[PDB]
Amino acid sequence: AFDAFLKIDGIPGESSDDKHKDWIEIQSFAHKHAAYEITHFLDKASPKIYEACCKGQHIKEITIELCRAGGDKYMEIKMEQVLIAKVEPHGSANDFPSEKVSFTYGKIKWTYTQQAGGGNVSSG
Amino acid sequence: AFDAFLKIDGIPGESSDDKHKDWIEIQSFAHKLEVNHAAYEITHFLDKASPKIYEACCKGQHIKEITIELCRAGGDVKYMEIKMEQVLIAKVEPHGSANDNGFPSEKVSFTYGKIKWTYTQQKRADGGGNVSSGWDLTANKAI
Amino acid sequence: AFDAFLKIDGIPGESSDDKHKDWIEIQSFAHKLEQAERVNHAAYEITHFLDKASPKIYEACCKGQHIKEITIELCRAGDKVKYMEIKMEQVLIAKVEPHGSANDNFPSEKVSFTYGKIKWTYTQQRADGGGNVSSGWDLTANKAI
Amino acid sequence: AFDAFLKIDGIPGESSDDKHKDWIEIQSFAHKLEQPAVNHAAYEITHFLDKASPKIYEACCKGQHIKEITIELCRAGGDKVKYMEIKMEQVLIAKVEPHGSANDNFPSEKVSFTYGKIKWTYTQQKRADGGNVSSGWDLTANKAI
Amino acid sequence: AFDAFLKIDGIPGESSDDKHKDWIEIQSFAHKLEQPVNHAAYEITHFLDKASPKIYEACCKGQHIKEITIELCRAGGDVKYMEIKMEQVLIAKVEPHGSANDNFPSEKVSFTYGKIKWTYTQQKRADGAGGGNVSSGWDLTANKAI
Amino acid sequence: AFDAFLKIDGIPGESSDDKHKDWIEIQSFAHKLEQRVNHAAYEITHFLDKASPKIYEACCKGQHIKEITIELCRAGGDVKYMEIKMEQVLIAKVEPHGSANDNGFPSEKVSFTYGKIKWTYTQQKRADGAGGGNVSSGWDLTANKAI
Repeated sequence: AFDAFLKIDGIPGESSDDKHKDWIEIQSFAHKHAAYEITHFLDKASPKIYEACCKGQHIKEITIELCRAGGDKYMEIKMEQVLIAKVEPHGSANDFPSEKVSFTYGKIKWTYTQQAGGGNVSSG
Repeated sequence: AFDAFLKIDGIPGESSDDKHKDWIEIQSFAHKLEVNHAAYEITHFLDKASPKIYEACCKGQHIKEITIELCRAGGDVKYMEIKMEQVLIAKVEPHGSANDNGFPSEKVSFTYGKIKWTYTQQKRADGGGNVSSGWDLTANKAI
Repeated sequence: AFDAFLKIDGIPGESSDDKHKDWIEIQSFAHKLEQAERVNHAAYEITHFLDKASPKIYEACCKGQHIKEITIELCRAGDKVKYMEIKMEQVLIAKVEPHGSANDNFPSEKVSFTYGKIKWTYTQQRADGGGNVSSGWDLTANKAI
Repeated sequence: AFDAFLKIDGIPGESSDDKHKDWIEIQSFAHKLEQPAVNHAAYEITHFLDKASPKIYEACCKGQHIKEITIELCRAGGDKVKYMEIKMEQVLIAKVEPHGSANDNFPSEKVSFTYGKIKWTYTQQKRADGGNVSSGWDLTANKAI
Repeated sequence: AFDAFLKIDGIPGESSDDKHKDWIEIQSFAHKLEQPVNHAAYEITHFLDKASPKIYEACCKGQHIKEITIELCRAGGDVKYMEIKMEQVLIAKVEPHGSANDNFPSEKVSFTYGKIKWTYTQQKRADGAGGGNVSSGWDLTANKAI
Repeated sequence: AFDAFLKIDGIPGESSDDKHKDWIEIQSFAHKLEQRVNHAAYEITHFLDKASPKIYEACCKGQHIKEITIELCRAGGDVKYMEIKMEQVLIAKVEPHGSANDNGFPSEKVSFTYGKIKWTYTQQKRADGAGGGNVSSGWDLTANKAI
């Protein structure tokens, strides 16, 4: 299972999942110290994502979670003092069109939940 | 993919779609922002608009506004409208190859001055609304 | 999977097409028109199999032979459904690059064309319309045709 | 693929191998030895985000001097048969870099190690028809081991 | 694909083709010429063969070679369709490449010239062999035609 | 895919081949003689083997090595047809690389800075013996002239 979810504070989403309502569904996540990028389909959050990026709106917090279908969370990435740096909508054949949005920050926190036989291992 | 259509104010197309007669049929679109805004790139199979599109770029014709509409399948189900104003055809790159095994296409880029986005939601098995935003790139302060 | 054709004023080819007499059959084409200083018109790249025209095309580039006129046509496979005619004047072969590989099923060359005048002519064909929508540019005179 | 494992003394890992309990799993490595005009590069590995991940992010951002790190490349052959042993002393975790591409199934990262001493303990097989040829280099004194 | 063969003035090959004894068989060629006349290096790829060691020498030794000719053949007959004759030759760069996955290893060698001549032969049709020998040429030395 | 082998004088290998015992089996070779010729280096890639650890010493050692000879083989016997003897060599750059995904048995890319070289082809006849003799050539870049 992949089951990844992103909550952007300012912008609400369109996911209707069990653990993450009005979140945004993310089909790709990537990192680098520089920026954190994701890919998602064109949906509810996209127009308000552009505003923040162009506004260079100091954005407080963004969080990502990676759960599994079995017992519908194994990883949590938390980043503050965020700023959407760049978003790009593509679309050609097969694809639903998608866009890759990239976030910059001055602080970060990451949290793996190892099975608990390991409890919660975190970093920042 | 989807089912997308484009209206250039100055330059009409030749599609026979119902909701969009003589719009331009578009098979690829791409954009990127930062603000270091870029250009909305659209690709269309060589249509009747091509000759005038070429000249409009060369004439630097200020196109007042263009509208791109992406609709879903099982209907046209419009779900996003990109209305860009103060536009200008910047780079038109017509291409065509035998290995393409498709129609001679052509990518046209557009330097805009104002932009708008409009996500139309669906329902809730019974939902949602028209979430929007825009920039005034000519006064780098939102709408 | 298309049907494309090119004619060079001084250099003929070996097409067997009835309407295209002995023109040059092209297997790929490309162009780019960028941009308040001016507009960035690029070269018309045309790939075609090494043919009877190849030797003369080579010399023309090296000599800097200023050709008068060249034309491109695009037809569909009911055949002869011409849909696009590209005519350029005050032309000059800038670059020509032959290649081969003993793998791809025939060795071909790609010829680039710099011109001084251009003309596009789309023709549309269902109820038994559009005619010939057309355009050009006089880029020696920085004004349109 | 292979069966590779890594031990840093200060920070423990979470692997379950028979031969390597609570180690670090390494999915790629890379190193380079260049003789210009001698010059030593720095050691790369990949491992998943796990229990061991945070204590390096300290040594990266903090710069923690560590005693010894060791890599064991093992063959399959049922019981893992270690065929290469890399031992490095006077270590310092250099730049830490996390990457993840959402089609290699959870985030990953590339850690680079600097050292003052290296070791290579190659172990060969012989079936029924084997050897421990090794070497080392202490770059603190730029000499052999 | 195609069936191409290259004979340079001196170094012979190990090819056993009927039409070209001890020639060089070539699997790929490439050339470019651009009026700013800027010419480029004629390039070929061929396997490592009888010619191979004497090729590496003329490059470092700088040995001036009078003439090289290449012929391009279709399959089903080696009806020829192109003759490249180039005079005043010299090996510029040679690169023997060989891998396991990527085949028989090969070497891509690069040529400069002072004169060049092209000779296309048209397929015998019912109208005739046609252009027979359509040609053109250029003496880079005299920066003029041939 | 060929049958390639390398003889390093100092560092032994682990080939199980009958013609080249405890040699270096080679998976890829590369070279580039340009032109005032701009000579390069001989690159070859192979699996990590019994040669691997003593290769790192020879690189770091600045270790001047006298001779390496490498062979290329056909089938119909394991029949050598190219002998490349590089003289006054030196391991300039060696890069062990592992990746798992496409790295079954990791490999290393070792480059060799030679001072002299000697190519030696051996054409094989399709009759009694190996007609073709031993066409050969060579060069010495220390004194920047031929062999």
